[PDB]
Amino acid sequence: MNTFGTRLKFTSFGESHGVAVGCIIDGMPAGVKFDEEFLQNELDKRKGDKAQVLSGVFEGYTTGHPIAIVVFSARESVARVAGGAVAAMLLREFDICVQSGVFGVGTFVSNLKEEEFDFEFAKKSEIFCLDPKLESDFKNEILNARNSKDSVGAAVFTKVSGMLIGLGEVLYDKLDSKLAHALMGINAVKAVEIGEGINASKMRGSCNNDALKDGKFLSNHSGGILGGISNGENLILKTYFKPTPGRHDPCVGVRGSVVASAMVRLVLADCLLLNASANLNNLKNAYG
Amino acid sequence: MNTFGTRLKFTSFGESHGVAVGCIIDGMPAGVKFDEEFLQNELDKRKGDKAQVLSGVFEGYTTGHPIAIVVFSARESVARVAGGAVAAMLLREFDICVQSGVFGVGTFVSNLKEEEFDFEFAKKSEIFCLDPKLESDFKNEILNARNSKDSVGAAVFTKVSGMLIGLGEVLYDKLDSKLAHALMGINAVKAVEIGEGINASKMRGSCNNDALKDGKFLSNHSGGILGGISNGENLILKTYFKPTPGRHDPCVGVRGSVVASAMVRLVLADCLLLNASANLNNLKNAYG
Amino acid sequence: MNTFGTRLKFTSFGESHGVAVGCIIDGMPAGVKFDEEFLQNELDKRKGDKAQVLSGVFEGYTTGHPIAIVVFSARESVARVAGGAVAAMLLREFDICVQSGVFGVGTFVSNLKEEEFDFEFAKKSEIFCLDPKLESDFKNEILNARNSKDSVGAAVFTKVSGMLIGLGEVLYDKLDSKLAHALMGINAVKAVEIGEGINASKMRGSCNNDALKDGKFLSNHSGGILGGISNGENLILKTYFKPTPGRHDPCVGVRGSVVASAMVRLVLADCLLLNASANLNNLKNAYG
Amino acid sequence: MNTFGTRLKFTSFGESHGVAVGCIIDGMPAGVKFDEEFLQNELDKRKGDKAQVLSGVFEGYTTGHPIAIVVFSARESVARVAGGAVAAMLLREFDICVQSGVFGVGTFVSNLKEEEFDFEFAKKSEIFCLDPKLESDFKNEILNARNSKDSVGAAVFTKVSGMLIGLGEVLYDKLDSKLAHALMGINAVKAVEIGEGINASKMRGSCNNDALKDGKFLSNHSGGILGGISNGENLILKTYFKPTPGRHDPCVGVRGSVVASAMVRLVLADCLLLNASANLNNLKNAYG
Repeated sequence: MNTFGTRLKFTSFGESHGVAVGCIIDGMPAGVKFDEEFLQNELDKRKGDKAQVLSGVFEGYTTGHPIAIVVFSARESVARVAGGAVAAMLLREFDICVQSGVFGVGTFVSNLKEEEFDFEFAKKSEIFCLDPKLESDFKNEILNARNSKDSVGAAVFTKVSGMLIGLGEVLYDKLDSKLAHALMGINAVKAVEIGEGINASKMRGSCNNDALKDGKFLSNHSGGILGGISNGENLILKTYFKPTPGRHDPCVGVRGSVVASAMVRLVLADCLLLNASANLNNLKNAYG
Repeated sequence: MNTFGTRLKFTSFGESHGVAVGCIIDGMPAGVKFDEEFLQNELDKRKGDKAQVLSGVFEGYTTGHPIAIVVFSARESVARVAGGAVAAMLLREFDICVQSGVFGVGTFVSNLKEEEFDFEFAKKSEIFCLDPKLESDFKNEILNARNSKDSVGAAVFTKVSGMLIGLGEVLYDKLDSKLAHALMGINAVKAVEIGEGINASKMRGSCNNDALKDGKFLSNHSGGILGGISNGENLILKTYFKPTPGRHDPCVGVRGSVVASAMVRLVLADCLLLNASANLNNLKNAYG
Repeated sequence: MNTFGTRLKFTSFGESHGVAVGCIIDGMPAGVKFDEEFLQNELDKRKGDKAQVLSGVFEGYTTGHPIAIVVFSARESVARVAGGAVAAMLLREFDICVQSGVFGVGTFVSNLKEEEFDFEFAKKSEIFCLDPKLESDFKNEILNARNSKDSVGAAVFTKVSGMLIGLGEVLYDKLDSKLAHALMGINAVKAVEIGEGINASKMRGSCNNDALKDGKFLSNHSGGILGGISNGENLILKTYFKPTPGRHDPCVGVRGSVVASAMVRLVLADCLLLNASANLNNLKNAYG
Repeated sequence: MNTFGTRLKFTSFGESHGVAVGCIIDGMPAGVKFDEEFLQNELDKRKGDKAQVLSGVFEGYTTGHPIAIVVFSARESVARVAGGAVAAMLLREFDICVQSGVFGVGTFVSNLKEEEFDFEFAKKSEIFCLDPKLESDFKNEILNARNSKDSVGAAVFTKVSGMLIGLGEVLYDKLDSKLAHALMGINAVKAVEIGEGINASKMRGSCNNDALKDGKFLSNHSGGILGGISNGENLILKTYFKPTPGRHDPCVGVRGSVVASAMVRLVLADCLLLNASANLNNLKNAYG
């Protein structure tokens, strides 16, 4: 299957000889400011090949029809990114921001606070480092791994802000499930964490519990998901990449962070449409 | 959505007042020895309410039609187990065995080898302990957490043996994806690992690489999945449960281990059918 | 597969011994006046066994969760009706009305105008006759077919009024497609017509063309669908039943008309939800 | 949605400016003699632009991966044909043949027997005529309709031979349903018949009943489908096209016959894969 998503179906098709890859995003609502720049830029982040929008858009706005795109087994990575880009366009309309970066490389793992990683620094970093104190070690560790004609794993951090509430189809299409599915699906990924993650297993209810009783939530141990639906809080997702199975990629977890973003994008933009008609009020409003 | 799976769709429906829950397994091939005992027994493992097969079976064998079952928001847990039971029946026909147990409770986390946990001991344990040296600490930790009117997290280990090769639909329905989706979807789950897991991120290619060149695979760092498809090796899956949000459940990760099994069951029995027609030879054989 | 629909999934499960059948409607928006009477009444139309709503509703309104129902291979017919009933509840909120009746029995086929069949008479008729001038012939034809220990076919007419515009997912989930799929799927059905039907094949563009240029549409040859999406006009659907393969059913096309309604109901209530997020404006409105 | 099918998903993407269209066939089993000629020829039948296979094939055989193809809102018709072509390749391996032709144009409707239409003549006809006695009238009727700057409807006949038994997922994915859905979905289609069709409604059980008791079936009133699953007999499908809404197309039902074939192809090749794992025996055989 080369298609992904319930309502916002993403499909990537290959092309032997690797001349170019391509994706199809179906399900995008009409009337969306199509920033073909933000698209082209995102594609430059991975392994950093121009994207050519074939349809679904006219006069700078989405038509509401399938948006075909071609960029010059295939290397799906390129497609996953294009598609995610497009989905971020619908996410911006709701001020939902998804960003990721490398916080661990080899035996070097930043021991900072989740909401303490420097995304500003990440954007300007050649490796998307989130801890400026270890940015030199990651590079060295990677370079060392390269020259040695070897590879090294990496730990990615994906944070999502401006989260709405109720995103996620409870029971068998929960936001964490979908996220886990899209992230584990990424090449080289061998583990996925949401919030406290593995550590939540070693805690007690009295320490993991996130209460509010008043305004918003106090603590965010949950990672931004409760019962499989988003609670409004930021999204704390961690994707761990194994070492790639100078040339080749001594640390694919770097390029992988860019893909982990695209995937989390597609999912969220997918739940966003799925949860549209979850309320009769919404529905009447939808039909005037 | 209360339905799950591509070809082997599992569906659970609730019943207010909690009188009883129910599930529907559609997609099961006809002619399968229906061990209604193995079903009833599995249901006794969780929180340890009789299962009443409504259809899909006749004269001890599956008819090939939807197998309705009723057991006395609902408590899906019971349903997920019934359904998984049924799927294990199809898995037995291929000698695929799925088993799980608790290896960590609170700050007590067994530091044994994956293929070293005692499943024999697990079966006889009231808490499915996989490390007999910590079985007393888990109990104590749980009891302590109970009396304190509090809860505690837990780390589950799911091992699958007799694995076939090629199970898993590459690209967007990979065996790890599906597994991650079904496991993260479980209540209280906040992390999922496959094989080396988070640790693979701190390794180097030269240490994670699983080679063979001759007979089977040497090392099993991959956890039994490569490229999203099973490679034959056992399945190393780890599900981390957070503390439940004497009465109540001071450690739902115990009951959760029973569910983590059912879910991994449904998935595997699902890929098993999906990968049926992946080869023209198979197909001709299928149609004589 | 016992599930039906894209967003509004209908699922019917059987029960050997025919003690009772059951259905599950998942996807229904929360906050919908649940008229359990209209449900119970519709069930009395077919072959004219009480319906017991198990969930999805609380205090007279839909919760937004799967609505389980049980009524006392199975006889799906009963389920299809229950499910359709529930879907009509969501359709009423938009004043979409779906009604059907028998207009042909055996060699007796009413030659009246589409928008001329008497639905008022149909409701009061024991056979849902739409042409009061042939109501005696249908009965006789049926009775004759009964006593003869034989069966007879029938032609059903389903009209849908208060149609919204844009219902239907263009390309491969068009409103006519879905309708054709749900109707042909009905037992005994061997033909399906939309509007002019077979006759449109013998016409010329200059006679089939439905223009407007001003207010609404002039003629309704299209049957209420253009390009696979509804245009606002009424829906003209015709389902032809073959003779059943005193006892037994000498003319199942009568009971079948009741089912043809339920099915057209499910579909429309399904496109209604699918077309919710087709517009960014709608979406923003949906999320306030 | 631009994707079609349960297991054999067909997807067509457009390209503004109409430079070219494209389709993706995912789900095709590996190891299938890819006759890129039969593909290119079929494309020449519609409106009678070279097809360029992008992937899914290597060394003349299908790899088992998505088969991308590009041919120079879009005009889906071209894509539907390419895709159907590919599916016929899998159908040939089971000697399932699907052929269609025009049997009615305007007020001229061949009154021959179903199994009496000349397909040999059809192949050589510029309009796929199935009744050589009316081939001059259809042409004239079409020409007349052209010069008049008008259009005319048409009646298509699709026959499928070498039918296997059991093709079709009972309940909500029956072979007739799928067929009705794929055919009604075609542009200009307003009616669909299976076997006796509308006429079966005017018959009596004693005349429609198809018995055997010995070898194969005696009569074929059913059209080759019973209970929603194929019974082995040929497939009798009729698709009625309305008049197109010298230039333009005065009778799109001609080109439409070529598409009605492709669609019936995709469906059958889809049920063929779906019904693979319907039997445990088949399954064991599939896995050796």
